[PDB]
Amino acid sequence: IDDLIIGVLFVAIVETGIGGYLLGSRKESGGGVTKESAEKGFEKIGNDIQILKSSINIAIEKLNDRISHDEQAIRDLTLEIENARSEALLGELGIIRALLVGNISIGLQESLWELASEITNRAGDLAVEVSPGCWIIDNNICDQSCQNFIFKFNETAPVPTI
Amino acid sequence: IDDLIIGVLFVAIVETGIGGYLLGSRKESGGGVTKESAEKGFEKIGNDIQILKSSINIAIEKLNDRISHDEQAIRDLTLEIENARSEALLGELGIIRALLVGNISIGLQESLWELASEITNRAGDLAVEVSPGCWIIDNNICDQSCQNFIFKFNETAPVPTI
Amino acid sequence: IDDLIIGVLFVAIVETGIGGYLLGSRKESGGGVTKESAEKGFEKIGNDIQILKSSINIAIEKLNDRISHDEQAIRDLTLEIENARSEALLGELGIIRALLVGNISIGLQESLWELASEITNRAGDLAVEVSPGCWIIDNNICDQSCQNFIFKFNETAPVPTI
Amino acid sequence: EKIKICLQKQVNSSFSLHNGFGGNLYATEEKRMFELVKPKAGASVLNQSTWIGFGDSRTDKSNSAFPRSADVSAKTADKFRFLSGGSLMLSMFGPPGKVDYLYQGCGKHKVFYEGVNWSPHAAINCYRKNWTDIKLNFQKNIYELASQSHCMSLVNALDKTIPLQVTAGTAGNCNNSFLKNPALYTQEVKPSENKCGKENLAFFTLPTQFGTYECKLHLVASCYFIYDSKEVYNKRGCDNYFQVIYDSFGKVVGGLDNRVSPYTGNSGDTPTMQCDMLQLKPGRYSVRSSPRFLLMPERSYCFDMKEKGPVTAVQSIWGKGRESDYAVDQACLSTPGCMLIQKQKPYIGEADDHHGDQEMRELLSGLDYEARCISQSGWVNETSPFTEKYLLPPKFGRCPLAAKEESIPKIPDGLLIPTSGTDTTVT
Amino acid sequence: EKIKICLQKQVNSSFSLHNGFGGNLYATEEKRMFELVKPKAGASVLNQSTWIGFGDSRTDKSNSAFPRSADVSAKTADKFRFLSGGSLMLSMFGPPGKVDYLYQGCGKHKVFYEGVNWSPHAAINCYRKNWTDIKLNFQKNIYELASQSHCMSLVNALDKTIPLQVTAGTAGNCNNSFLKNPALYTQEVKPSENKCGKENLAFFTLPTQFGTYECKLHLVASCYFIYDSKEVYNKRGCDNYFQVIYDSFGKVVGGLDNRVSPYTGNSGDTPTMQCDMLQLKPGRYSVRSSPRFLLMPERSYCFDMKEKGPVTAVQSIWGKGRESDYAVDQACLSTPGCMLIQKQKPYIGEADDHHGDQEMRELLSGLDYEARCISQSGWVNETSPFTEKYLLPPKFGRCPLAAKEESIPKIPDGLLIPTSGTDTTVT
Amino acid sequence: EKIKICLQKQVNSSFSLHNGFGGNLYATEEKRMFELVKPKAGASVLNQSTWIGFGDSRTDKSNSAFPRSADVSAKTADKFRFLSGGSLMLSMFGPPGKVDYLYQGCGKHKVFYEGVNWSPHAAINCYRKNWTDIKLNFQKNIYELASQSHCMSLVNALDKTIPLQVTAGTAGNCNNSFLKNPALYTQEVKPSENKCGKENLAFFTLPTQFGTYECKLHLVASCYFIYDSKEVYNKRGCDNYFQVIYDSFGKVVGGLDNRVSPYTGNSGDTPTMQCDMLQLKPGRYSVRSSPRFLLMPERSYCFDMKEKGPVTAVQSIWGKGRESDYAVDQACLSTPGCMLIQKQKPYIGEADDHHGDQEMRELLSGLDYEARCISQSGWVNETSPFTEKYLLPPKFGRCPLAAKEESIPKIPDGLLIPTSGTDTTVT
Ligand SMILES: *[C@@H]1O[C@H](CO)[C@@H](O[C@@H]2O[C@H](CO)[C@@H](O[C@@H]3O[C@H](CO)[C@@H](O)[C@H](O)[C@@H]3O)[C@H](O)[C@H]2NC(C)=O)[C@H](O)[C@H]1NC(C)=O
Ligand SMILES: *[C@@H]1O[C@H](CO)[C@@H](O[C@@H]2O[C@H](CO)[C@@H](O[C@@H]3O[C@H](CO)[C@@H](O)[C@H](O)[C@@H]3O)[C@H](O)[C@H]2NC(C)=O)[C@H](O)[C@H]1NC(C)=O
Ligand SMILES: *[C@@H]1O[C@H](CO)[C@@H](O[C@@H]2O[C@H](CO)[C@@H](O[C@@H]3O[C@H](CO)[C@@H](O)[C@H](O)[C@@H]3O)[C@H](O)[C@H]2NC(C)=O)[C@H](O)[C@H]1NC(C)=O
Ligand SMILES: *[C@@H]1O[C@H](CO)[C@@H](O[C@@H]2O[C@H](CO)[C@@H](O[C@@H]3O[C@H](CO)[C@@H](O)[C@H](O)[C@@H]3O)[C@H](O)[C@H]2NC(C)=O)[C@H](O)[C@H]1NC(C)=O
Ligand SMILES: *[C@@H]1O[C@H](CO)[C@@H](O[C@@H]2O[C@H](CO)[C@@H](O[C@@H]3O[C@H](CO)[C@@H](O)[C@H](O)[C@@H]3O)[C@H](O)[C@H]2NC(C)=O)[C@H](O)[C@H]1NC(C)=O
Ligand SMILES: *[C@@H]1O[C@H](CO)[C@@H](O[C@H]2O[C@H](CO)[C@@H](O[C@@H]3O[C@H](CO)[C@@H](O)[C@H](O)[C@@H]3O)[C@H](O)[C@H]2NC(C)=O)[C@H](O)[C@H]1NC(C)=O
Ligand SMILES: *[C@@H]1O[C@H](CO)[C@@H](O[C@H]2O[C@H](CO)[C@@H](O[C@@H]3O[C@H](CO)[C@@H](O)[C@H](O)[C@@H]3O)[C@H](O)[C@H]2NC(C)=O)[C@H](O)[C@H]1NC(C)=O
Repeated sequence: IDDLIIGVLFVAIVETGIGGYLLGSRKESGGGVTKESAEKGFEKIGNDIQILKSSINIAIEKLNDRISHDEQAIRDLTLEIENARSEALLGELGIIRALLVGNISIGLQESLWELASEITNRAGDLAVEVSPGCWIIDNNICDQSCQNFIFKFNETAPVPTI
Repeated sequence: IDDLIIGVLFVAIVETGIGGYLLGSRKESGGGVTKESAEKGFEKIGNDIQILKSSINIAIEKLNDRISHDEQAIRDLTLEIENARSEALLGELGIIRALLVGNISIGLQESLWELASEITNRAGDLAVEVSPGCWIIDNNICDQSCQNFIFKFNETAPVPTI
Repeated sequence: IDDLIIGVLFVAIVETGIGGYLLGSRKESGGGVTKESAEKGFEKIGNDIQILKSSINIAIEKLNDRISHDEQAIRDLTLEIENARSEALLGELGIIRALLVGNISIGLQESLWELASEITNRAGDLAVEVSPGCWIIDNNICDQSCQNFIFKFNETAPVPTI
Repeated sequence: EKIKICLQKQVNSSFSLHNGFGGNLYATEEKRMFELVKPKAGASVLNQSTWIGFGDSRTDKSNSAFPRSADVSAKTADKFRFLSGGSLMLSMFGPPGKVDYLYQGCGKHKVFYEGVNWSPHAAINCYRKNWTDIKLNFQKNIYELASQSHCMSLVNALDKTIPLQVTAGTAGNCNNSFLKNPALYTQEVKPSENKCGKENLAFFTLPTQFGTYECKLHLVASCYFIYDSKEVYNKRGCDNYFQVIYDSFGKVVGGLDNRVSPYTGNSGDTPTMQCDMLQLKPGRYSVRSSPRFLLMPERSYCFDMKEKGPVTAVQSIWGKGRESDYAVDQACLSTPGCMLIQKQKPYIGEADDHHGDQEMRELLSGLDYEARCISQSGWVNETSPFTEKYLLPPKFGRCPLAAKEESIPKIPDGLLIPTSGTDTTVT
Repeated sequence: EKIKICLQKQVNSSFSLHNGFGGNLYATEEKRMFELVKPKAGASVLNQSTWIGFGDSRTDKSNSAFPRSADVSAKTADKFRFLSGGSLMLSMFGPPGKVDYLYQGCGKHKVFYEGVNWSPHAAINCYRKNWTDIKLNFQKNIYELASQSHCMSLVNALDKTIPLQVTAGTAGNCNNSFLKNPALYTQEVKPSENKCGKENLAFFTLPTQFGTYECKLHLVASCYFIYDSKEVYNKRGCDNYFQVIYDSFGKVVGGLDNRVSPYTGNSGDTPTMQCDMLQLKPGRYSVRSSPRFLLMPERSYCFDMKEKGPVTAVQSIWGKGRESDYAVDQACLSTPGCMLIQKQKPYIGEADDHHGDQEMRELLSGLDYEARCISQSGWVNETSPFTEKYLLPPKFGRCPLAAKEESIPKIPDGLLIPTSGTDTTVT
Repeated sequence: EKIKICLQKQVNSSFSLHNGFGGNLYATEEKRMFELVKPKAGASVLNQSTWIGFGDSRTDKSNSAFPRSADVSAKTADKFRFLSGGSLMLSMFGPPGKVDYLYQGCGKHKVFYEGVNWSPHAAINCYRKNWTDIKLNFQKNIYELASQSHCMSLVNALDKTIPLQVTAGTAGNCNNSFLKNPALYTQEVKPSENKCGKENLAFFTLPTQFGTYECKLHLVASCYFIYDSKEVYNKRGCDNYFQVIYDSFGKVVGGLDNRVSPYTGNSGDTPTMQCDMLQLKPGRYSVRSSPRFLLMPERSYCFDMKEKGPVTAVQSIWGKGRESDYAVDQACLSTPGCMLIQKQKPYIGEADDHHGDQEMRELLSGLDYEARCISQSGWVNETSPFTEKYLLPPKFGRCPLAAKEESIPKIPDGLLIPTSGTDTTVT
């Protein structure tokens, strides 16, 4: 069981507090939690969310105008038939909604794994085994400057190794 | 290729022997294999299986009472229509069965990943790169007590690092 | 952001050059990119692709001869019915195609994870946290011989640690 | 010393491999997703509150030997409008020497046990011994209008105007008088004494309401006497036979005029009566007839015609010894919206031979339950969208569809083990 | 010192949890997948270029007071084949003292505003004052043949052969002459002076083409005089009345022969004319008739019969003060493939009482736009596969299907947060 | 030194990107999932073991010149019940100067090549020269009853009772005798010398079995002579013509009675014969007729009527030089459950002009294969649930459905490369 800061897989209910994507940090076996917005990582996520929404749009266009051109000249009723077709098409719409939600969800999650990779790539000493979407770094080695570069994308003075 | 003990992704056919979930252990470059029952996280896995089954129940209820309330007064036959609707609905049932099996399967596998995380969390010395759902520990560092705590959840005397 | 050699999740467009599965290697802060065929690993991937294709074959056969045996004696037309059934069955075929493509894709990716596991298993020094489907090894420790064994499956002289 | 530990999955003894999309699944037992529902024999109702019944002596709560005599439960009987010896046909035509009753009520589903009290045994012979065709046609129209109405009531009297020339008739084959629906009236006419009468003209007004009951359509019987020939009529009247029903405007809507249509009888000096079933809207109607005979209709059934709905008709036949007809059966089977309930075994009563049949009770037992679908194949209160095979054409409610149990999906049960990648199952 | 950093997801304030397969999804707002489309009142067309209209005074571009007078736009009016005071029926039968014109054109969709100029007001009495039935039947056939044709044209002249014994007639109730379609001709016959005549034989040839117009089927009127009796005809002709139409082979295809058929009239010394509608294929036909009367048809409508296609028929009635009939309405409603456009408010024109109606304008406005479906319930040019409820039976184009908005899927919107495996949602 | 190794995926040259749910997929080639099946011209059968045929001379295995002469294979011909010069109609009515045979057999699917031996060429004039209508109506009934039966047999004998007064007939236009089905019998009646005869009464029994064959329905011909007038019959009889068929109860089921129905002939002093087709159940029937003529039916076709099943009817026409009717074609095309097989080139035989046609052989070739569906558009033994377009209405088996190749899914082929997450494709 992890404590007051938990991984990227997790989503916590914070109904009357800070929401969205945020950086949850605290000392290992020491000082309390600091929470602050991730809006510099979000620039990636946000653009991918647009790409995902583009997929949605397409898939919706793809369900528009699917029934072929009619020329009914006869005056007799087909409502009971149209009804049975509607009941089927409604069922189909249910399924593809659940399928779409999962596919979107998954693809969104994979864009959070692109942040991991980039942040890990930014400093070699940032590579460590902790909890899914959590990392451990040392403030003796890296100050605000390099931290601010590493995960807040502000490119200030990278970490020195000697 | 791992030898006689293999990861959590794996499942092995053992029809007349021990089955279910078990802890498979042996010395690295030495001693024999030890196998023993996992009957304590299985309430966890199992309990999560109940939640999965709750999903199943719901989804089954959602397929019950689907067809509209009729009031057919005419004595005309609709068997040819009933047939075509039944053949379609049967096809739909096929699809959502395969989808349900996978979704259940996946969510079940992810509950085995909650055990990993928790066991890794229990002792710092448990964190190591081995095989999916396998770990390595040292018997010169942790005795029965802490081992029994770590993955058999007996809460007996945790590992001393000094 | 990884450089000229990137992980196994990735697929790069190399329209006029080498395609398929290949080993992309270079030194960390040194010697340039070397790319050479993975056809010794492919024997696994290829074989799993056959197993995947077996699934496909089955699933296609399972969609053959679905509709019941008719014995229509009446001369009256049913085209409007045949049309509505065809439009529905066409919709079903669309869905199960997208579902099949993902399932195949996923299972194919999981066969690349068997290579990782096997290569990591072959030498202890091969176990390191790098990039998804990338590893780092030391050329002082392991020569052509053991490398050729490790990831080119040629079983030549395993790595010595003392 | 380093020791390697692995969380292993091993599948044992009895197991099923459920195939999916995104991993497969092993399970030790397996069971069906849905269970096929069955239709149960007899009669039942949807909603168990929006229904009404029209009863006889075997649905009568005032019957002294009720439990015994009853083909229904007490609960079921409560929704009925009953009276021992009663019949819709007996109140419709009111023959002398039989019971008479004001049948009426409203409901989505109407349940009839009508018929047995005017079967061949009853022996009415008011210029017609075989009532079967009239009974049939009357029932057919009752069922038709009822499966298209929410409220219905008998109309036992109406507004009329009779001309002073004619005065009320009587007949020895109709006990001591005549029917309470076609009302007979005559004047002195004697061809031999050359005392020839005058044609009759009489009016009548069909009411558009009957208390609370709203009347949008009336079921009336247009009756007339069928004479063999000229000579036969010319014993008792100087002209030719005729009885004709006109509307307010001046159009004719039914009857028989032998001044313009040939004679068609076969009963000699005495004629035989024919009653045609007519559906009439409220208004002021008139009738014309030959001097010696006036047959004014004075009763009818009033229907509000508001909404369509189920109709159950139970085969109303006698116990052993009393001659019965199949008018009920025939009439139902030739009108849509009604479901017929019929007996496979003879009628054998407890109270006496004609009341409290074993079979009928275990059929009309369903009327105490609330069904989720009712069909001509039986009823069901249990859920599930499937059944072994198709239910007969007229049916109401949440219908189950035909399917084979071998084609129903299977759900894993007991011990479940997930498969993942291609690594997953070793052998 | 060691500090632990985690990328946290937190859900706040308003949020909806969208359920899936392979994980669920949180979103802060949500909206519907498809907006239900509406069938707009009035008339409109598909493809906006394969349509043609047949007009009157309210569709005529040469009308001096056009904008005011018009029930359509200028844009719309251009696709019409119009003429002030016009009517298909007026050109079909050509009555004296009325306008004559050559209606014709081609298209997938034909739009009619025909009728008003030959309503009871128009006052034609060429042995028939009530034209309504003839009008109706004529319109019915025009609509019928039109919804099965691509091209159509009026035929105001044809090839004929008349016998020298008869010479052209005239009728005082037909102004100063007679109709331009049934052409009257007679010989001198006097029964009293025994100056009896000879029966007539006359020919006519229906053409397979009329300019570019292709004639596969002709709509012709077979007319004849209905006399009250033998004696009445025998005032003016020795034998019996008759007019009969034969084919090329020699079979009869229409008319009335009172040498064998009884006299059915009710107009006294003067007869009354009846015109039955016949559909005839091209060829050489013949007619035979009684000495005193020959009625040869000299006009018809020519149809190519190439393909099925929509037909719109607008209720062509007068403003306040000129008597109108519902022949148009009736005829459309008894033929398939046509859509009727009718007024719910009185006809109140701007130009005069009878031209430039407010209502008609807000209905026929759609004809300037390109619809993606047209139905008897209205038209739609907007996309979306769904609508609130089913459109009336005859409809053409990309039909929207019935659905309830409450059952339409919802799409996540605003801030989206993905759920993962079992771990994912903490409480 | 530290060296980084990556397992890279790279895509090259020809490649297609197949879209999915849970990742996409690259492949170098791609092909269609299902191939569209085609219906093959000709005749074939389902199950290849439950079918039976009724043959002629071109399906005859005992024909000396068989291979040449045959329109079928040897394999196919073996399932036929043939005979050179045969015909169902020839065995049904048994005309003198033609063959006689006992057609019979059972099967789910019945194949007919009946007709050619009684076409106008065949020369039968037993008071009727144009047989076509009789032939047609007979065939129509054969096809009808056969597509509703499992077993069928000709009945060439029955139980009868003929009265002593009449003695067997003969006719000069019926060669030297009379038919073997309507049996003529006459007695002396001479109006000139007033030697008048007695009306006939004769009985007959339709048997419910015919050996193994089960008869639930018989196809019999009720025949009679049509005379021009009273006087014409009254040359040879003192009464009026009549021949009537009564049931066991005593009702009439067919015939002609000129004691009450007018004389309708047009053949002068000699009459013309009419044979009506009747469907009769087994039992003891009776017939009545005028003194001078008794026409008792002595043959029929017996049907078990057990089950519905396919019927193939081949266009049985002559080779060049012998006149042929289209009775077969017409009869099939006007009855349900049968499929007609007809030629698109003239009949040119090898053996002689009329036997062994090229076309017919490559059409009836399919009858040796086992089809998985058979339709009026052709047969198929090839798999796949799809076809390019719809097959004509009567069809049997596992039908393929209409679909366009452009919408059929494509399956990856060659080199396959999986896409994963959002990282997956670089550019
Ligand atoms: C859940 O929490 C998120 C935070 O992660 C909320 O986002 C924040 O919403 C406020 C709403 O007013 C935004 O403030 C507004 O900013 C605009 C300028 O962009 C300004 O014109 C307004 O006056 C106001 O200050 C805030 O910017 C936004 N955060 C980000 C990163 O844009 C979110 O709205 C919450 N959910 C719901 C349903 O509100
Ligand atoms: C596959 O192997 C699993 C073991 O992981 C089987 O589960 C075990 O099944 C036995 C069946 O007899 C259970 O035994 C019963 O134990 C109760 C006490 O719990 C005892 O009173 C009975 O007399 C009996 O011995 C056992 O409890 C159960 N394991 C657990 C953890 O409940 C499983 O049944 C095997 N598969 C099949 C198809 O049998
Ligand atoms: C995309 O690139 C791959 C390379 O990984 C292509 O596969 C290679 O295709 C060539 C085509 O000529 C094959 O070469 C042939 O090799 C055989 C011996 O196996 C030899 O006898 C021939 O003369 C020729 O050299 C080659 O085998 C094949 N690679 C493998 C591993 O089989 C692939 O075809 C490319 N995509 C497309 C659409 O071409
Ligand atoms: C659906 O209808 C069925 C019948 O078709 C109902 O089943 C019957 O339920 C009653 C209670 O409501 C049971 O009655 C009890 O029977 C026992 C045992 O004989 C007796 O001791 C009690 O005094 C009482 O009579 C009855 O057994 C049962 N029928 C069967 C075959 O088991 C059912 O209740 C209906 N459900 C609903 C929700 O309408
Ligand atoms: C589908 O048809 C609808 C009408 O059924 C079209 O909407 C209408 O579009 C016209 C222009 O084509 C708009 O006209 C403009 O009106 C404004 C406002 O008074 C005026 O200032 C302009 O001079 C002009 O007349 C009209 O506003 C609009 N309808 C509504 C209700 O606003 C629509 O464009 C059609 N779409 C397609 C793609 O065919
Ligand atoms: C399931 O989610 C998939 C994403 O995980 C989705 O595919 C979408 O994402 C891919 C990239 O991985 C897009 O491909 C690119 O699209 C951009 C433009 O948006 C191009 O610039 C680029 O060349 C490339 O084509 C897909 O286009 C995109 N999908 C759509 C429909 O646009 C899957 O589509 C989704 N499954 C379903 C059935 O919707
Ligand atoms: C695909 O599998 C999903 C699980 O991987 C499944 O969702 C189910 O699991 C979630 C938790 O991640 C449940 O959420 C909780 O449900 C419990 C009650 O069971 C509540 O107490 C709690 O507050 C929370 O809502 C989902 O409710 C649960 N699903 C259902 C229907 O209960 C998906 O449903 C599944 N997809 C399909 C279509 O079956």
